[PDB]
Amino acid sequence: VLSEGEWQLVLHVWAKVEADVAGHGQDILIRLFKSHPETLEKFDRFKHLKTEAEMKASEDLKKHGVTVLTALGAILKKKGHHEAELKPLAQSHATKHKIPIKYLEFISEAIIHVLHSRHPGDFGADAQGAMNKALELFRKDIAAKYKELGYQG
Ligand code: HEM
Repeated sequence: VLSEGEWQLVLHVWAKVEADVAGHGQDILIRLFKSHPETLEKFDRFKHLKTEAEMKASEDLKKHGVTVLTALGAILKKKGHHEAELKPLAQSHATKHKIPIKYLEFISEAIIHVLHSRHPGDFGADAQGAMNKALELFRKDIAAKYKELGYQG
């Protein structure tokens, strides 16, 4: 459970992300795909992309980055009270998209790295630890739904 002070650190940096949702979404998905190429293979929509320049030039990838970060921002702003938001996301990601929890760990690393690059003054160690806790809570709660449905592993 995050404290109020931890949530304030999380949402303070997230308010900075929302100034350029699309650029953050690009940087995060590209980092994910470069650092963990198995993740790109899960996207029929993107797996034709073979270089970082092609990824950066894809408007559709930019659009999807906004989709992803909008969903995450709505979860973070619930401060843990996010059951309604996680139900459909866990269902689609477990049963339709077939995304292991481990890949949610990978995107969480990518998010933290990009926030550190873009917002160092609002993403010191205290905020890094708080965002790591928020993303762990996200994964814990999604993992419980995966387990219900027979997909935790
Ligand atoms: C912060 C974590 C993530 C969030 C908030 C998120 C959010 C979303 C949302 C809102 C959608 C569209 C609605 C839906 O299908 O549920 C979507 C689609 C999808 N996501 Fe995620 N996602 C996350 C992580 C991942 C990861 C790590 C992968 C793959 C490694 C992945 C793969 C997919 C795929 C394949 C689709 C469908 C894309 C398409 O063909 O249109 N997601 N995601």
